[PDB]
Amino acid sequence: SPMSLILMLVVFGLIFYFMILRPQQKRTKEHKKLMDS
Amino acid sequence: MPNFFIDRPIFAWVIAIIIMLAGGLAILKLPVAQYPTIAPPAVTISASYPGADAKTVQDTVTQVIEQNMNGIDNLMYMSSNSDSTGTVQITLTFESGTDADIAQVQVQNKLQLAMPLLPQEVQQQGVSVEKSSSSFLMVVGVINTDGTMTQEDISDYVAANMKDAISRTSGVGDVQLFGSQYAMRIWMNPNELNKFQLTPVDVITAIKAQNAQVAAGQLGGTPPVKGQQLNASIIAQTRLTSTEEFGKILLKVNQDGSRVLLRDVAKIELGGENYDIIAEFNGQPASGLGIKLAANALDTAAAIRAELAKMEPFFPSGLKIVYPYDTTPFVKISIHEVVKTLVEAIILVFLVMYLFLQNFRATLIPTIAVPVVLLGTFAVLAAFGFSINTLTMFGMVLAIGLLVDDAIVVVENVERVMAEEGLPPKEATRKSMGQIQGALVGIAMVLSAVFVPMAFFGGSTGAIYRQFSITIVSAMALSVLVALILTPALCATMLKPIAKKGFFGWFNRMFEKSTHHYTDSVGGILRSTGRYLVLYLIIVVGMAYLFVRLPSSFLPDEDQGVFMTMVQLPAGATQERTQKVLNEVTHYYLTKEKNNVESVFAVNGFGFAGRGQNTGIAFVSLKDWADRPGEENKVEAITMRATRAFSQIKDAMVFAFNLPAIVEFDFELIDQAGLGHEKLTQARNQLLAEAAKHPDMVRPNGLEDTPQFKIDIDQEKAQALGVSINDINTTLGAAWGGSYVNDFIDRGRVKKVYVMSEAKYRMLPDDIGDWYVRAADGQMVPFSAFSSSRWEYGSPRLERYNGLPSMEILGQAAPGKSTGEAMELMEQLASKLPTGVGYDWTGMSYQERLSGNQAPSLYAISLIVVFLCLAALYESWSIPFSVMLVVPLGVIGALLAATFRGLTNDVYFQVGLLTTIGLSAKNAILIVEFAKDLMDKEGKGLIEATLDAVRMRLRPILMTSLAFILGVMPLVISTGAGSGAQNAVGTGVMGGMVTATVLAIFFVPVFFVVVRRRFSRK
Amino acid sequence: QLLAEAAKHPDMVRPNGLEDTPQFKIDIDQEKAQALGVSINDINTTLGAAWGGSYVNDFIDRGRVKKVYVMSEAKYRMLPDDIGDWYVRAADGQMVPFSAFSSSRWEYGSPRLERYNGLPSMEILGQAAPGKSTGEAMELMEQLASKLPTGVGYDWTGMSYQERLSGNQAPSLYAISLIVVFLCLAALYESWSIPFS
Amino acid sequence: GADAKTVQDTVTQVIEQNMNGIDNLMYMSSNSDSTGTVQITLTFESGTDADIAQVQVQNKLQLAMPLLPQEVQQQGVSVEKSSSSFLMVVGVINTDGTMT
Amino acid sequence: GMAYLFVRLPSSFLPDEDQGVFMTMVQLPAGATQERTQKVLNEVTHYYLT
Ligand SMILES: CC1(C)S[C@@H]2[C@H](NC(=O)[C@H](N)c3ccccc3)C(=O)N2[C@H]1C(=O)O
Ligand SMILES: CC1(C)S[C@@H]2[C@H](NC(=O)[C@H](N)c3ccccc3)C(=O)N2[C@H]1C(=O)O
Ligand SMILES: CC1(C)S[C@@H]2[C@H](NC(=O)[C@H](N)c3ccccc3)C(=O)N2[C@H]1C(=O)O
Repeated sequence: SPMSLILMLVVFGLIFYFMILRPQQKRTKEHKKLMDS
Repeated sequence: MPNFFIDRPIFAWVIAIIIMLAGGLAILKLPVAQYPTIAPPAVTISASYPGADAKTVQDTVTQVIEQNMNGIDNLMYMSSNSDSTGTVQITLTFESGTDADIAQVQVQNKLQLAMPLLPQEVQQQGVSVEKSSSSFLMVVGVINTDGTMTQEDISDYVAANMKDAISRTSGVGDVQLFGSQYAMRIWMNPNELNKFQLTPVDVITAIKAQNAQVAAGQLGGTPPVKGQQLNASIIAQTRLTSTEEFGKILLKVNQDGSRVLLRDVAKIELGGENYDIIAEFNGQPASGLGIKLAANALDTAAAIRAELAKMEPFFPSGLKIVYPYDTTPFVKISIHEVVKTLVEAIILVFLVMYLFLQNFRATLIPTIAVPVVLLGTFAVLAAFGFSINTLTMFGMVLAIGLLVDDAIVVVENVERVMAEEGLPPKEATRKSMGQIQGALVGIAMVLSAVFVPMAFFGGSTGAIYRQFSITIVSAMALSVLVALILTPALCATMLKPIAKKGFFGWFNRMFEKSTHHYTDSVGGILRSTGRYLVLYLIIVVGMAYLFVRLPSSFLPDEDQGVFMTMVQLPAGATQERTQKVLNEVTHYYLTKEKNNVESVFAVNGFGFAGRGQNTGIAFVSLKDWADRPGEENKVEAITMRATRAFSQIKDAMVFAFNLPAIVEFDFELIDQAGLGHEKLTQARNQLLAEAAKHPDMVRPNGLEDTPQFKIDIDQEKAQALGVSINDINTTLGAAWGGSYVNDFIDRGRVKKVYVMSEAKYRMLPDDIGDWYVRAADGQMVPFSAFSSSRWEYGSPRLERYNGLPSMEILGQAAPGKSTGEAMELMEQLASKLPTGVGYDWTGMSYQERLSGNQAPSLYAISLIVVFLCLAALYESWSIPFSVMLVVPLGVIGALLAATFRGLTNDVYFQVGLLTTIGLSAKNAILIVEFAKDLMDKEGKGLIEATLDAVRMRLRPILMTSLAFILGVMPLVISTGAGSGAQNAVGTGVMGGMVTATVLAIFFVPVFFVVVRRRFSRK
Repeated sequence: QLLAEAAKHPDMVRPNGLEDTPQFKIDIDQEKAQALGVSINDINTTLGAAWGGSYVNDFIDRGRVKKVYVMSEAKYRMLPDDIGDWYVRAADGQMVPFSAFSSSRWEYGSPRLERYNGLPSMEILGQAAPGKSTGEAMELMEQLASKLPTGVGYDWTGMSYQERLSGNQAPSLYAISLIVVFLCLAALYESWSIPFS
Repeated sequence: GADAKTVQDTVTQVIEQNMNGIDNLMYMSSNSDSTGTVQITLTFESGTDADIAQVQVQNKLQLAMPLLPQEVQQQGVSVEKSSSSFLMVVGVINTDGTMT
Repeated sequence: GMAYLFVRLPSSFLPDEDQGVFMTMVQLPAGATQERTQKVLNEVTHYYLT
């Protein structure tokens, strides 16, 4: 059915709120790298 | 061929279009199927002996038939039932994968080679033989709208037009029916008979006499008299029709020239053949059609529904057709997901690209690099023996993500250069594919060492792992080429460089940093390795612990808008009783489950493990998914609670349950040392009872012994009176069990003519006297003049395993984990039993190697075909372990995932990690690759090389994940339509793809570096 | 009604079976039969036996098994009347004519008789030989006869059921090569724009 | 010695009706000569196992023939495949006018 | 032209290839004794040989 307007939207919204959520989890596991000390 | 196919676009394009068009056809040529033939096909010889009993039948039919099959090929295990009614069902199973056709045709003969021995009654009724498949593809039932239909007329009507109407569709099945095609019934009556000095015999005789088509040559045929000009055949007595004629039959004529009609001795009417199965639809008089099968399984179904109009008008009083059980929607509502998925995924991918390549003028590449493949994939599916089904569908869906992957993994690096070397569209795209080249191959050929290996598996399980395996291998195929001959091509045509806004296109900056932080990071972490390596193992440990802490399921308990519920009454329960207790059942659903329970096909006298007029089953059709919100409004619970409600329903056991979500524990005892049923039933006693003292919070499947009525015809006294020990036996069973006399055409159709004494005279023991036999003397005689009674126990149903007296058990230990122990008790537990009593495994139990009990066998294998395949990269040994090692990471991810989610290690899951591991392997490669390259391709630079790589390769890795990890969020949530499977899958990879990127990257530069420092140490 | 109607649109359609033939009904009168004491069996056998031929035993004829048939020689079975001729025996031990308990009467019947799919049916041979477009020749029938009673349905047998013939489908695969050829030829370096020639 | 009536109902019927489950039954034709003759021809989709396509049937015939009239069983029920009709039809004749 | 021409050409399965063989049928009225069917066959047989 013509729900592309409520789905394509879920996309723009989904992507961002999910990518950084990936990037973030990759910045902390990046800093906790303090194991160099 | 890339550097080659890149200067010639059209030949490329064109070779892709071909593959496309490989679907325009592939789609079609394909049989949509609910499920992959997942069972051992199996011949099943049905027999009957009207009015016998568990004794005779067991010994006079099952025996003359089980014993006369000395030589057959692939006899896996010969099951057996023997209903007290005449019914006999030797089912013969065969190793999953035989010539169902010859596997059965190879039998029948050995049946003929023995049937001449069967009792006349048994031959005559007709011995039967079939194959058993997915039970009832969809069960249509008929009902009267205008309250004008009998419990039998709908079966009858169904019997003349519909039943045989089955095949109006494009394709049809083996078995179907309920009810009873009409049958001329001559209910009798002892008093009148004795009056007219008549025997049931006379009747049965008077029938075969005055009613039976006769052959009568013709005038002026064969060697004529020369000169005859007229030629016409003669017509003598014919079959009977009018329910009246029969009544008008002639039984005898006394001294006053007066006659006695069959009428005068029995009520004659148009009835059914047997009155043992009454069926109801929302408690409305109704009969159905057991369409046990029917090609595009999906299309057939929809056509019986098309054929439907051919009978709407037909017959004045309602007759509205309803479809209580239909295993069809699960296809439209599956094909969809695939699409929706592909659609949502193809779109979902498009977007990512923009936030990364920001070029629309090159976001299209993938949008071609995906369908094209999933198309050709459809193709290579009909290539082999695979059907567009739910199983092979996920792969499509699953593989989709992966399928996508390659795309960018091919468009980024081919563009990475676009900025790095600032080189020209075409000139760059070559060099681009000048590296991921081999990588791409091995990478791909490597996974084939993790999906394919799994294909080749057991018997039933593998029947899916492969329906899986190749479904993804297939898709992993089109993968490289389409990504090697079309992508490189579709990329070299459209695109434009530079060796270097704000708005939301600042993003890139935010990204750059994280690139840098990664580069700045890994490098430092590298320096001091061990610190991170010891952490690796802790995880390794954890994963394991975690793993062994997760359960094992075959396949979910997938919710299907269908569910059965059973009814077993006490030995002796009249039809009435079984019905009284069925009616309650039917109530509850229509009563207290209103919001969902659409209907309730109920059938009095028919249970899957028990039969006669004690059993009963109800086909509950819940309202579709979108109309049952919450969990509690779903099957699992609707079933959970109902059975709970039933409990307090004293003096009969009842319960319901969801359907297996795929068509399919059982323990067999044997009477081997020659003992008997009684002793054998005496042992299954000690066992089922003992086994009962190790449980938390085991059962026989047969029925238990029923009271029976012994007669003992006293020969002497019998002969002293002058009565044929025949006229007796016939005059008995005849009137109490029913004889199949002649046949008669009823409105253009042949039917039976049964004779049995009307109920009134056969409800009670005493009633036996009632019956009078005739002696030569010419004077009637009571049975009682030479018969005596006495009660003893017997066995409703009776069974034997492999021509041997046996009893089945249903021992279930559902912890979920290690059932290979649950069996051990039994085999030894019962080892304390008498002599002759042996054991063995039937059904699901005999299929030793299941999924998970063997999974550990093929896995350690890929640890060969993958290590092996990956070593083929120039110089592998010493290095291989790094990619290998990357595996546990994504693994402890998928694990934690299914763990938290309270999920079990299901097949789709057993599938999952593989995908993941594929990916866990995937990315790693693309890193150790450039890593390897740099160090040799040009100047040496270990640590300084790997980082450099760990960088170049990050954007892609991250890229893909955003996609895949987005083209899976869909499935993990959903529990509305199917989805349970879509739960284990989806959740399977997210948990994987996550812990497979954040955690998996840092270690590769570690694993690889340390695996390299492992060389100069010798 | 149909074969006859279809007959009013032709230029210059037929049932394949045979048509109904005259037959001879017998009707053995049981009562009268029993009053005389003659087994309704000895009868039926003594009839068909002598008029249709029974397959009795077998016998080896010069090293080969063969049949042993019994049937009354022609002389006594050419005409209706001849039925009386035949005498059956009653328990009493005294012969009895058929005629003592048999009656005749003629009715029509059907030489050959047929049914399609276990269902009573009759075949037709509707031929429209212009040569071109027979997919129309069928349409009349299906609707033409649609004006018929109830129970009377239709369907296609033999050559007719084999819907797609050569030429009725030829146009399907042809337009195809307009793909696999255009397609194949495009593979020549740079095809598009040129292929059409 | 039967006729179009009996045969139609006492043989064709006991046999056409006792074939509830068969694979690839394209269309079941039928004739029933007034002489006893009965010819259920069973067609199958161009391309099947002529061998099993037929062996797959016979059983369902046995699963019903015990009902046929004694005369009919006895004469022997038959079953075949139909191919290019008569590859070449030889006939025999008497030269010396001595043959019946 | 081609087109017009094309659509102007008939459609046959395969020729009516000539084969040195040919059948001819004989159907008499309901009741026709063997004799009769033969009398009318004999004529048929004649014509050809005749
Ligand atoms: C779907 C199939 C092609 S694979 C499956 C099974 N074949 C094997 O198990 C295989 N030989 C094997 C592998 C490992 C150890 C021992 C044996 C078999 O049989 N089935 C086929 C079929 O039924 O068509
Ligand atoms: C209708 C089809 C989908 S199945 C049929 C046949 N496929 C097979 O025999 C089977 N997969 C096979 C067995 C052994 C080796 C290789 C392949 C084939 O080709 N046809 C397809 C088609 O022409 O489209
Ligand atoms: C000689 C054959 C190899 S091709 C012929 C036919 N196969 C097809 O029509 C084919 N699947 C098809 C093509 C286009 C549309 C739909 C279906 C079939 O079956 N026959 C084979 C056989 O009998 O051996």
